[PDB]
Amino acid sequence: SQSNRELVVDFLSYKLSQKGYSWSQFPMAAVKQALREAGDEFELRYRRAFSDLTSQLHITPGTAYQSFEQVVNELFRDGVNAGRIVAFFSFGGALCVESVDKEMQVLVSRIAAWMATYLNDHLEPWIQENGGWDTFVELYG
Repeated sequence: SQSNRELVVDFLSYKLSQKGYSWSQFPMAAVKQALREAGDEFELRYRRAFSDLTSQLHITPGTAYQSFEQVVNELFRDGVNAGRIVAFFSFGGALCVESVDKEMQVLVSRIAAWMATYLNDHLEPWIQENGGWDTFVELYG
């Protein structure tokens, strides 16, 4: 999905800018504003910044896609719901932040790619069964 690359690239750019980082390294406005709002609400509750999910991953130019997939999957031990998808987006935002902090900016576009693959593969199917991106709009702000 090109519609997905876009969403991923919005949320991360949004998060990177919000927290003072560069978005250079790179979807009705409705879904986009909804994801940004969702992510913000989520992070006020859980300000851990996925501290040990990132420990298990600890991303490097070496890291393979299958590794990110193994670790993101944990968000979904109990399957998909809207909150867990927001967490997915929020977890990538955190991976990007760390990456810039670790002087690994080269990785941020790579993470965006993985997020798209993952969204297309594992999450789109739940999404279409549960109203599509519209219910994120319905649900979030």
